[PDB]
Formats: sequence, C-alpha cells, structure tokens
Amino acid sequence: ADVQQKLAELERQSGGRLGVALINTADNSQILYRADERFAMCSTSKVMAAAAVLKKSESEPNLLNQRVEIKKSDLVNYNPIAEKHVNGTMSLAELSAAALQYSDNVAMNKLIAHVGGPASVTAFARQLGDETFRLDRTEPTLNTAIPGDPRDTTSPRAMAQTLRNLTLGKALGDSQRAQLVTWMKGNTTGAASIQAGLPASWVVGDKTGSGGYGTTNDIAVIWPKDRAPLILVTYFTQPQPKAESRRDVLASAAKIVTDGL
Ligand SMILES: *[B@@]1([O])OC2=C(C([O])=O)[C]=[C][C]=C2[C][C]1[N]C(=O)[C][C]1[C][C][C]([N][C][C][N])[C][C]1
Repeated sequence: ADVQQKLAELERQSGGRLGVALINTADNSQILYRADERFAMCSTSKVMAAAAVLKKSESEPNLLNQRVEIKKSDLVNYNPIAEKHVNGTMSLAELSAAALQYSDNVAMNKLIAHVGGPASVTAFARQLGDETFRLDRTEPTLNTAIPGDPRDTTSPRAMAQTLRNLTLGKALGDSQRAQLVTWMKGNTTGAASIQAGLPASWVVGDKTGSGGYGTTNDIAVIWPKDRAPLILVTYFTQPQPKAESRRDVLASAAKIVTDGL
C-alpha cells in the first residue's frame, strides 16, 4: 500500500502517466501500477524482435551468422551502429546486439524484416502466450507514442510476464536464452533508467525506449545481490508532443518498488 501511494505521488509530480510491473521471483509476487493500461513500447519492442530471430535460429543452424546488406536507403532516424557499416554487411547476431545494446533502429528494421514484418513479431508474441503485445509498424514510426493510439503498445503486466519467460523461463532454448541475457546485460543505454534506482552491486540486463510525447521506458531482468531475480517494467509517457525524456522518473519508480528488498 505504501508502495502504491509512493508511485501515485511520483506520477503526480512527473505530470505524466506511469506504468509499473515488478515480478519478484523470490515469492512469486508482483507490484502493479496501471499495469493493465497500454503504453507505446518504443524501442523496448526490440527485445521481442531479437527473441523472434533467436527462436528462428533454433531450427536454422548458423542463422545468426547470416549476413545482411546495409545500404544508404536503410538509414532511418537513429543509426549509431549501422551508419558505420553502410554498404557492407552485418550478421544477424551483430544486428541483434546493435538493436539491443545501442538501440540502433536500422538493426531493428533488419530483425523485423528477417522474421516477416511487424505482424510476424506479433505472431511470435502470441505463440509465447502474450495476447497483449502488438507491433504494428517499423522504425522509426513505431515510436510516435500518440495518446489514445493502440499501435505499437503493450501493458506493463504483459511485458513483465513475457520478459520473465524470455530471460528466466523456457521461451528460448538454453543457448538462445543465454545469448539474449548476455546481450541485455551488455546494454549501453540504461544506466540512467532502472539501473539508476538500484544499488550499484545489483546486475541488470535491460532495454530502454524513447518516443514522442516524452515517452521514456525501460524493461529489465535484475539479479540483486544474494537474492532471487526480479523482472521490472517501467513505462512513462507525457501529455505534450515535444515533452523531454524523463529517465529519472524510471529510476525513481525502480527505487520505490525495490527499496526494502
Ligand atoms: B528507441 O525507442 O530507443 C531509443 C532510445 C532509448 O533506448 O532510450 C534513445 C534514443 C533513440 C532510440 C531509438 C528508438 N526511438 C526513436 O527512434 C525515437 C526517439 C525520439 C527522441 C529522439 N531524441 C530527441 C532529443 N531531442 C531520439 C529518437
């Protein structure tokens, strides 16, 4: 209850909409705040796309080594890795890492294309038992995050449950699950988000997202020191189209729901 109140307080101060789902695998409990509302996933959707490629690889040896051409026409709005490879190839492993660890958008588009498009990523989510996730478009338009628009959204509850399946459960084979977690633990974009609300000794694998309407997201698998793992989704979005990102709100939310663990 105290946690409920404190999240409400943080929401009020922030001026936006906050969605939180914590799963504590110590005792199979959850902390939920607007966990059944929809939020634009933005780049947090890249976990699902990388996982779909990993799943495909279980029946296609060496798929992760398959090369993909990067052409000027592939560049989009945010290309931190791909812009270094124009007019060469990158492997699907390389693209997965770039999508997950740098939030590269070309890399996401290549993962999307490889598996058959947004509807294929969505069908993979369904196959896992996630009936909430929907990836409707490609990069960069999937990040518009317009209030009231259900495209490219999920709920905090659904994303937490799916991320626990992917990272701690059996959605993926052991090699593929380890590769996903390795990639996420190597993320470079999350240090100001959930990470920033946890003790320094805790280990985190996370994926951030940023979008229109100051949308600021993070989904994480967390290994606290000497404790069973956690799954945490913190989604946040704002009323103004050009609102500035608020990674600090995610850090605050993470502190509130884990303080006292
Ligand atoms: B995606 O949501 O991930 C992402 C992040 C992130 O992980 O936090 C940061 C920067 C870019 C990206 C790529 C994806 N998002 C977008 O393509 C839209 C986003 C909108 C805000 C932009 N920065 C504006 C600063 N005035 C960057 C692109």
